[PDB]
Amino acid sequence: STAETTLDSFFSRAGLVGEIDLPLKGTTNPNGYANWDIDITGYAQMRRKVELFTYMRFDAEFTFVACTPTGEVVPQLLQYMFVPPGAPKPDSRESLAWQTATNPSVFVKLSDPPAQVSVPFMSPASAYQWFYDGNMMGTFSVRTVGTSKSKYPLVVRIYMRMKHVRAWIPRPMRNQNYLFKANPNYAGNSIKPTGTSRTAITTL
Amino acid sequence: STAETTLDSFFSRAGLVGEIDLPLKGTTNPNGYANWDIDITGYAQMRRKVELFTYMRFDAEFTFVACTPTGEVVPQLLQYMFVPPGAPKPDSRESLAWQTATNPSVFVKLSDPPAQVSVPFMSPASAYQWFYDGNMMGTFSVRTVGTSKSKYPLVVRIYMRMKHVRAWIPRPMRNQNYLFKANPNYAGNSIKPTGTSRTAITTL
Amino acid sequence: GFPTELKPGTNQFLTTDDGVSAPILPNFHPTPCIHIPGEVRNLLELCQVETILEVNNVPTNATSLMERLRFPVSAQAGKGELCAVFRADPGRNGPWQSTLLGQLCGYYTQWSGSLEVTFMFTGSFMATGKMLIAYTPPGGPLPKDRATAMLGTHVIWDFGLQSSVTLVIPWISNTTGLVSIWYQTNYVVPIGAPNTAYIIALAAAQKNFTMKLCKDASDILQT
Amino acid sequence: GFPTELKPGTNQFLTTDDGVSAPILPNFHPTPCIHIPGEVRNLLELCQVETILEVNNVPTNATSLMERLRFPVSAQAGKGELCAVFRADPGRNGPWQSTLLGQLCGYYTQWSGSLEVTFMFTGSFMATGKMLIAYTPPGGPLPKDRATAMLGTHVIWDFGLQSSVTLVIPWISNTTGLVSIWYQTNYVVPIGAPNTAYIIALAAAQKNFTMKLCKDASDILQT
Amino acid sequence: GFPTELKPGTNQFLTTDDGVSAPILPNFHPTPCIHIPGEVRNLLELCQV
Amino acid sequence: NIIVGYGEWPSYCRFYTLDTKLWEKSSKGWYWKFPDVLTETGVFGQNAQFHYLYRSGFCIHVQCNASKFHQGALLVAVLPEYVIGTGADGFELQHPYVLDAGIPISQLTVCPHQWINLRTNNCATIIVPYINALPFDSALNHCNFGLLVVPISPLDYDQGATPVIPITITLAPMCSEF
Amino acid sequence: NIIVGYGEWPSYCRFYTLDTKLWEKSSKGWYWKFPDVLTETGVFGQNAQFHYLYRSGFCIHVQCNASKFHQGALLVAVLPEYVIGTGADGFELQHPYVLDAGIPISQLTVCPHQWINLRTNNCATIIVPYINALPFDSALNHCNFGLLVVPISPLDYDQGATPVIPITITLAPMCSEF
Repeated sequence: STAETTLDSFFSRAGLVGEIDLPLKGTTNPNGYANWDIDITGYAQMRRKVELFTYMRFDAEFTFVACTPTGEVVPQLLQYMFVPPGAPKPDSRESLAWQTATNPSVFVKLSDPPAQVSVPFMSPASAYQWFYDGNMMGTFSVRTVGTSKSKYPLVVRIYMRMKHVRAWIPRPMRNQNYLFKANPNYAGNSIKPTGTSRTAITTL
Repeated sequence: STAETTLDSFFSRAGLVGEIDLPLKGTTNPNGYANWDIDITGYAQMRRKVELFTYMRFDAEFTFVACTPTGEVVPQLLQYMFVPPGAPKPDSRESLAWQTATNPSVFVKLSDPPAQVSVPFMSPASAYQWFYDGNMMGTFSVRTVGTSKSKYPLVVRIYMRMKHVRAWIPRPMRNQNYLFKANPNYAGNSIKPTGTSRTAITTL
Repeated sequence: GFPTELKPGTNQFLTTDDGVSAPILPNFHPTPCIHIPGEVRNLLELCQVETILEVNNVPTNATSLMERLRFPVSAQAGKGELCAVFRADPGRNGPWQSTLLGQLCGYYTQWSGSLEVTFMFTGSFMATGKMLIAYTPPGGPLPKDRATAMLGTHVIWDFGLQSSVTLVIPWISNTTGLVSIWYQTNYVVPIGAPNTAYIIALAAAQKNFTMKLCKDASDILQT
Repeated sequence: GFPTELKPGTNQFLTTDDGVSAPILPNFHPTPCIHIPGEVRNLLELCQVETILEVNNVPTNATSLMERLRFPVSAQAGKGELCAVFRADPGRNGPWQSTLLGQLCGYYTQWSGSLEVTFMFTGSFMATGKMLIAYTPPGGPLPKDRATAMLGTHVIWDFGLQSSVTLVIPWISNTTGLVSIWYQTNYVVPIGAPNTAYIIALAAAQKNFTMKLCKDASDILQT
Repeated sequence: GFPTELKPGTNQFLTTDDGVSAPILPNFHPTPCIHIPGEVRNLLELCQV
Repeated sequence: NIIVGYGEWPSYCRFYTLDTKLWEKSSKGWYWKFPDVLTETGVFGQNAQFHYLYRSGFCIHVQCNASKFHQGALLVAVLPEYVIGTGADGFELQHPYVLDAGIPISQLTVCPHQWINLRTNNCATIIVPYINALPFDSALNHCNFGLLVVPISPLDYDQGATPVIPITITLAPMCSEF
Repeated sequence: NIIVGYGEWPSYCRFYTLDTKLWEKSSKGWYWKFPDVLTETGVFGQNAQFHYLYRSGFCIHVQCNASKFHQGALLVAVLPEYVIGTGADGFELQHPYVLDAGIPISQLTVCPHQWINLRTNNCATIIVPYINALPFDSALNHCNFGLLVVPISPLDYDQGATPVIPITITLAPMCSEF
């Protein structure tokens, strides 16, 4: 009963944000680690939905699914360390940031159910704002446990769900194509109508 | 005590509806995906049982069993995405429908207990009707997780159980063989009696 | 830290198991149910409805299929002569396959209760005569003549007095009882009226009928 | 020692599942929330807000894009002549794509309720005239002339008496109704005043509007 | 016979998780605590010096 | 007698006499569709095609007059959503055994029905409420139910008597809404 | 009439008349930024750049005087955190259709807004409370909101009449804190 249009229902599903490749050989990540800055716009449809308002406040829930490029399941161990905002990030496999006790880690196996954690509201202000006339959530670092390189190629996929959603000050929805990230810039030489057109005003 | 003839008892068991083949090589599905429209008549005996009434209303429960053609169990990951009625269906492995957050998915392994989900009553009207003088439930899309083809042949079997059954307006049971789907057409050149015959009315 | 044990029936899928699963679409609101007349909650309600019994299941032609719904009573048949005979077995092959009770009990394995058969005379208003309807319990043979059938459970039916008669069959279960119809008198009719008539038989079940152990058992092909 | 069973939905990840996970940072205290004005908790509040309806979605040039927000009413058009016509379909392609109601109902699958359209006249203070606004229910064709449209749901709008008029559209769901505007009289104006004016249309939803079965469905590219 | 589900965070070790483990030495009695002066329970007490 | 379909009277949310069917010695049966049968007749017919949503009940009387030297029997029944497999004058059944839809006629007594025995009575009345999965529908695109009149026992008589028996159907809308 | 933004009056935790804009037949629209527009004006302007933390509400009056033979319509609206995509005199909109930021003008009525119809009225009043994610901010580095005045219906008149219409904006700080 009008409970599908609430904001909690509007933002209620886990969507794929981000993907990490750890190839056996190549140039994508020569080592066995990667850094992924947390963002909600990894999901393609998220930006236009969130930018309907000016201020937002929510928690997050992350799930990690790992497998071989073909989809196989292999006996491997991973780390999944979380770097809070304002803290240094790893630079190599031998970096000392991988064992700093203030960065929580989740040791898990591939032959296991996907890992799941929760992240609270991490802003100094009272809400995130997508427009500032004048939003760091953290970082996830993924590696393979060991002093030697792994024997398999791996892919990690991250899914995020938002909980306890609140919003303020609605705005008009986006009309033109985006050009940059965190920028309302638009192609000024090609402006398109909001919808379709017809031949005359007197004809259906 | 007369509790085996209720409608809930009459429709109370999980039966095999549908089967999906994902061969290593051949022409059945050249890619690693398939689409199965939800129907209750995949079970051979279901049509004549349901068509005893005119209107029906129920929920559903689906279970997926996956294995190799020989019956072996292998380390593979699958998706099982559900497409609600009124939504576009996948066209390829690289289609963007596989990651739309409004189509729920169930990531699972072959070396796991069979997956199980529930589907509610999805009709705009108040009940399904098998006869209309003048019933879309959804779609299940099955694929193998990965950007490359799998290393094994696979088969997926789907079982469905109906819950909270209600019915109205009983009808005579079907007498002749069916010819089409959602069509009461019959072979008019070969009409058979409802039962067996005997030599004379005075002999047992 | 709660200890567990993981009993030996752990990762198994039993098709007759009943439980609760995870809903795939929460926050979805199904259409509320309006009132529709004619709701059925038990199959015995359908079993207790009279339907036509094809006693005359002799013909098999396509154009003679409607002749199986009645059997004749003519004016050239003498007194004391047998008219028709059938068993009292709803779940077995024969005349009962045309009734809804037989079709519905073909979906189960065991049954027991009482039945009733109704006969309807569709002759002219000026025809008269008498019939004898007899019932023989299980284990007995067919009576050799009308006099033997008279010494037993029977009823005398008069065309002039009544147009319909009923015959309650006592307990049946799971040999079966027999029902036979004899001529008591001849077929009396005035001048100007047809010499032949037909009888329609209707059969149903009583309120103490039950069924058990559902089967599926059917031979109609989907496509 | 507690026995368990491990049902057949055990090690599965359903993206629409709702549960509780392990917090990664206990002992952390988030910033307390101050009061910010303008909190919205349901989308129907946004759906119930009037926005400009582009009835005149004919032009497509970059510099003529602002002409789509109004349609003219001139002094060289005779009486009884059709001015403009549009459908009553918020969720389909057409004029309604410019309103917030259409954009918001493009995120769902089903909808039903009542609407309302408001027309505003922006001519001079000395101009007078009359208009006829008619509504045709679903399944009917467009009226052939003003007289045919008079025999139905309609309103007569007087420029001198009023500057705005409203038209409540009854139930819509999921063919659609039609709205057409006719000339009743001619455009009367004194000497020294412009011969042409424009009308602005605003559309919104009533309090019985609902939406269901969320979709995502969008074609604006991130980068 | 109690059914279970085994949610997707099952066999994972989170270093910031708080729980109860199995004591390795039951029946052992630690030394009772005597009173020692100068107990500090919060760091702001040190910050205010 | 009078029977009420499913034990429900028509509720809220004149007489029309059609032409006469001639029952013969070789007749098979006829059927009519509702509310198609009353769409080109009178004020009801105008309202049916001049509106959008329709909802109504019905009351059907079937009569036949014959002499005391005629014989036969008819079955009158109402079947909602009567889809046919392989106007105001109705159609004729091609294969009455399978009801022209693949279902047996012997089980047609599961629907609201009546019997006409020429030696016993000559009238049959059925009252039909509104049956649908939606509160309102379209009167020009959806047929709610159908009416069947099938001779189970053939008509017979002697030579020199009238060889055709008239069957007249008269119906009256009840609790109609538009 | 007078509208109160989001139904909140300014609270705690003189008149300034700017120059006149000349509305023409080819005008596109103008906008002003707050509190940038009042940073070089008077005691408020001195306090804005001579302090560290600022917090204030506002009350905005927009007026225009024209004859009875002129026509046109304006939309006046307030948009918090108005970032522009591709002083006290304001700027001019280059692409008024996309509000110079990629968003449609047809949905601008979702913000605190008013209409000016030359045939009906000539005044519009908007009251804006303090909107921010923090109790205090900087008056020289953060612009809280922006004010828009866009002609939806073009200005028209006959030859011989005055070809420019004056639009004057007067504003008064409310519940200001420094």
